[PDB]
Amino acid sequence: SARILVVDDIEANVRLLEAKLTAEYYEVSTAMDGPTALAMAARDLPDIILLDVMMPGMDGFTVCRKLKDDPTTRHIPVVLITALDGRGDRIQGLESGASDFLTKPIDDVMLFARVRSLTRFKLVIDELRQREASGLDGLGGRVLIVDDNERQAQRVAAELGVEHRPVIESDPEKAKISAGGPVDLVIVNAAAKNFDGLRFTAALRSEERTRQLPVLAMVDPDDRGRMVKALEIGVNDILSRPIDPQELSARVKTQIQRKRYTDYLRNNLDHSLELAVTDQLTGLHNRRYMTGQLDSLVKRATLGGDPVSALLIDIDFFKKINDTFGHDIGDEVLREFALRLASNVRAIDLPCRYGGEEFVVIMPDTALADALRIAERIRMHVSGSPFTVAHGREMLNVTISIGVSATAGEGDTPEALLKRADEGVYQAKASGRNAVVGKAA
Amino acid sequence: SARILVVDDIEANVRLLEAKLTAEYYEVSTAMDGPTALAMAARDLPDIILLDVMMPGMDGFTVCRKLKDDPTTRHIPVVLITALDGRGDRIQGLESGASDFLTKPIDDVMLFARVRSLTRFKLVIDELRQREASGRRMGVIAGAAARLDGLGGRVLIVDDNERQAQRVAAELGVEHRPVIESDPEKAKISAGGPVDLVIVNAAAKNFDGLRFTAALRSEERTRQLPVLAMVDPDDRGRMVKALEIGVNDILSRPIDPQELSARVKTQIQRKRYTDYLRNNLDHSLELAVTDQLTGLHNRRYMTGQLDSLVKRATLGGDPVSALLIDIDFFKKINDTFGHDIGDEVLREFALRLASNVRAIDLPCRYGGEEFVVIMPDTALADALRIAERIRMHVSGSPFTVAHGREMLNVTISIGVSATAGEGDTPEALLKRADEGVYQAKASGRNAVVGKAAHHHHH
Ligand SMILES: Nc1nc2c(ncn2[C@@H]2O[C@@H]3COP(=O)(O)O[C@H]4[C@@H](O)[C@H](n5cnc6c(=O)[nH]c(N)nc65)O[C@@H]4COP(=O)(O)O[C@H]3[C@H]2O)c(=O)[nH]1
Ligand SMILES: Nc1nc2c(ncn2[C@@H]2O[C@@H]3COP(=O)(O)O[C@H]4[C@@H](O)[C@H](n5cnc6c(=O)[nH]c(N)nc65)O[C@@H]4COP(=O)(O)O[C@H]3[C@H]2O)c(=O)[nH]1
Ligand SMILES: Nc1nc2c(ncn2[C@@H]2O[C@@H]3COP(=O)(O)O[C@H]4[C@@H](O)[C@H](n5cnc6c(=O)[nH]c(N)nc65)O[C@@H]4COP(=O)(O)O[C@H]3[C@H]2O)c(=O)[nH]1
Ligand SMILES: Nc1nc2c(ncn2[C@@H]2O[C@@H]3COP(=O)(O)O[C@H]4[C@@H](O)[C@H](n5cnc6c(=O)[nH]c(N)nc65)O[C@@H]4COP(=O)(O)O[C@H]3[C@H]2O)c(=O)[nH]1
Ligand SMILES: Nc1nc2c(ncn2[C@@H]2O[C@@H]3COP(=O)(O)O[C@H]4[C@@H](O)[C@H](n5cnc6c(=O)[nH]c(N)nc65)O[C@@H]4COP(=O)(O)O[C@H]3[C@H]2O)c(=O)[nH]1
Ligand code: BEF
Ligand code: BEF
Ligand SMILES: [Mg+2]
Ligand SMILES: [Mg+2]
Ligand SMILES: [Mg+2]
Repeated sequence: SARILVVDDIEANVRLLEAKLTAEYYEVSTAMDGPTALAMAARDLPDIILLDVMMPGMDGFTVCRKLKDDPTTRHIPVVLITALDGRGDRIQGLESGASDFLTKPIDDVMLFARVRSLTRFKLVIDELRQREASGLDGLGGRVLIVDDNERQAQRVAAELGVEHRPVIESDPEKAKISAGGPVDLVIVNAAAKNFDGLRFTAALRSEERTRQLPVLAMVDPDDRGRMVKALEIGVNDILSRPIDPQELSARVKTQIQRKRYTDYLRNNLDHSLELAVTDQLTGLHNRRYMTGQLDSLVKRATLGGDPVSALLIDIDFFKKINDTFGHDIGDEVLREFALRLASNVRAIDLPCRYGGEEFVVIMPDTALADALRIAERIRMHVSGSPFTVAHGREMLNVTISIGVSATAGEGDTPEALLKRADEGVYQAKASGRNAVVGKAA
Repeated sequence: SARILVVDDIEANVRLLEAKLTAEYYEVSTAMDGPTALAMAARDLPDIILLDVMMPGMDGFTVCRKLKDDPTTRHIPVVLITALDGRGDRIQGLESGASDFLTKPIDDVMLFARVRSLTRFKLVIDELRQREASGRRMGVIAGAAARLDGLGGRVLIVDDNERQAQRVAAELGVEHRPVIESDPEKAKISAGGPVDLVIVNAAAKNFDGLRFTAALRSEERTRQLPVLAMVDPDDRGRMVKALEIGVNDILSRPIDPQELSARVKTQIQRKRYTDYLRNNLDHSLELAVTDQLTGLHNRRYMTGQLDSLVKRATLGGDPVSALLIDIDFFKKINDTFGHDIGDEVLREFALRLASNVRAIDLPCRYGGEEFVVIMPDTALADALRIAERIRMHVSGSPFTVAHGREMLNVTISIGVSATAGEGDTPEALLKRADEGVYQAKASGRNAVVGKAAHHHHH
């Protein structure tokens, strides 16, 4: 279910861990030193890396620094597994970019809960990296604090305050609202006294708008069953009470960093979508592009200047087509119709794919009368000679219903102009169909 | 951590189920009949629906049909939970689109394993839906997933027991294209090709069905491939394990053929649904008519439009003007600061151009360092004025570069032209602008030069 790379200088250690992991059905690979481990990671792209710290030559903290400083491996979660228990070493570990730091001998139940947690988050990131494939820092950023322990809430807020923008909130009902705004990370108290920390977190995950929002849980270290539960409901990371400030800073950074990379992918994918100007099926311009143009045209119209007209065209009985002859022939009806349209209207006009079975034509410098004439021309055109696709199907007979509209001086808006044409379409369909109906103020 | 909608006509049943579910931290909502249930689902978009079958009025099978026939709710996995145990009813349930069919009183351990399984798949499909739905709302993506089905479909049967694989392949034969494979080592290879679904024998004798499935999930190339496990029904712990390693659906031995059909249909339709989303988000990113770097229209599109505009002009009708803009010393830039910053100069310039010109105008990337603006219904005087305006904008304030850390001065030279009588052509128009540009660069640079058409004395 995941490819895990195990690194450790004592073979007894590697063999043991390998056994436990392959017993839960992971594909395990191994390495006995730093250089080898870097090479394997670069080459094989494991889902997770489990890493000893003390080793001859290159040690785990360097290996781990190097993993994060290379763009290829940067995304791979690292877990340090080490005989070291000192706090100094723990902090050096997390500061150097590790997702967690586990002291030998490890709790198996915990390790698995944690591996499962990391693979669950890695699903969404990996699919985004694929989508981008077809075509950053952790300081600053706003951190909401949901604790009803005033004093402990204040130290967390004090510590974060130096490099971030912390905000406290004890009322959980309000914390659901604030969570919905521009928040980068939520810190929750799992051991709260006036509400259930985990339940509140579950609520955020369940809700669509906040499901990707990172959550960091403060948990009682002597309560394993509740930590496991937290990882299972969807917590990004766990902090033990009492709260180490340095550890806290390091884990917050890490999460805000990974969060920002995932928004960076989501934002690049939206940006590219925004540049795309055509409709793929039909090769006309898309709705987005038309509305952008319609906005500038209508504005210029209202400030005195060229009136603009709009035609809204809806293909009649377009389902019966798709139902009877299948969607493949439906796509052909739309493709042909698109070409008839484009070629029966001047090049300064702007024909586009508005919706599933709807098309819009924008006619600059055109008042309502000319627009009704243009529409009637187009109508007769589709109803006048059959479609090439209906040739051998004695069942097709493609007609359209058209709604026409024109700007009405200052005060008017694109939304009102398209809504007026929708009233036209509506009226054309109630008359019988295959009809043009205009609609003034 | 998931929103679950529970539907049942006996309140005792709803309360109990609600309790179990809220106790494992799901957000639970409820409904006492069909109509209400349809309404809530349409409105709240639950992650999962748990559904009684026998209810006064509209029953669960109809409710479930309607859920699948509506595009809004189509994607929600439905689990039927029912006092009915008859095989007929089970098959009618799966054929109407349900993900599973559980007979009361339900095994809780199984229910939870199953809910967790569904929420885990729904993460990737949900993210792709979310990107797509954004795309449709923003006005780029169109499409109709209603054209998706689960028939046809290449089914890879990975079984050791030859006799069972043949009975399986026998039954799939009329609606699909099945292919048997007993060597697991080879089945890993075949899995990598054009396969729509893998059927594995969990109770195999010469290899570990589950292990083999884990191997597919582990490997990046096959991780989304649907897998369907044949499992011993009297072994719950191995079913749960199966769902946990990532099996899409479970079939009990001995294999009911109709159940087999129904469930295979569902899994293929699902796989196809996912591919449809991936391919929308990909195909929409392709770039027919615009320039990739700048986002302006490309030369091909411009000339097509410039032909129709100019023709209409020559037959009496609106004059058209053209601006031809050439960035000054654009090599020295590329040479000094590298082509990466050269690309940023063009990208910024493109945005200064597009925003200082009316929407009815048509700005485009003409050549390497050249741009053209087409101005319908515009004579030469107004075009010269527009040109001068644009010039002063680029020269008037410096350009940001090197990650917003360096400032750079950029001038342009512009050539201006306008249609001129019944024998004019686009070719002639652009060549008149070329002369403009050449003259502007000779004068010094950073200048606008217009050129009118001239007939000879005779
Ligand atoms: N009827 C009318 N509408 C007006 C007038 N002034 C502004 N608008 C409208 O408001 C938008 C913004 O004007 P801008 O800020 O000057 O930004 C303008 C301006 O920078 C430039 N531009 C367009 N036409 C002219 C012009 O005739 N003279 C000058 N100097 N600049 C123009 O292009 C930009 C965008 O033009 P648009 O896309 O059309 O979008 C224009 C236009 O729709 C006006 O006097 N009459
Ligand atoms: N943007 C835009 N406006 C349109 C369109 N169709 C008609 N109009 C407007 O409607 C007016 C009258 O069109 P008409 O009644 O067909 O009477 C038209 C038509 O009979 C003829 N005509 C002009 N261009 C063409 C053409 O390309 N093809 C044909 N067959 N006749 C044309 O000249 C007459 C007067 O032309 P105009 O003075 O331009 O005045 C035209 C024009 O302003 C169109 O597709 N796009
Ligand atoms: N997010 C999302 N929403 C969806 C999807 N499919 C349908 N819908 C929504 O449900 C409405 C009806 O879909 P339909 O039953 O397929 O009935 C549709 C369909 O039969 C047809 N249509 C729309 N797009 C296409 C297309 O690309 N090709 C063909 N052949 N037909 C299309 O026109 C009818 C009306 O389409 P719309 O006006 O778009 O109105 C659509 C749309 O808003 C989808 O895949 N994703
Ligand atoms: N009844 C009518 N139909 C109109 C009108 N305007 C546009 N159309 C229709 O839309 C088509 C495209 O016009 P175009 O793209 O500007 O490309 C046009 C245009 O550039 C030119 N053209 C044709 N007739 C005239 C005309 O009367 N005056 C002018 N100035 N140009 C014309 O030839 C091209 C093709 O003309 P068509 O073969 O007629 O094909 C015309 C015509 O079928 C109009 O005012 N009335
Ligand atoms: N297609 C196109 N044509 C352009 C453009 N810029 C100027 N023109 C043409 O040049 C004429 C006078 O432009 P002006 O010297 O800016 O003198 C303009 C200008 O001072 C002002 N104006 C109109 N719209 C705008 C605007 O959007 N922004 C600004 N800043 N001024 C505007 O009103 C005056 C009269 O404007 P018009 O009567 O429209 O007459 C305009 C128009 O036909 C352009 O970007 N695209
Ligand atoms: F050698 Be490891 F750091 F336990
Ligand atoms: F009423 Be349900 F079908 F058990
Ligand atoms: Mg060691
Ligand atoms: Mg539609
Ligand atoms: Mg009942």
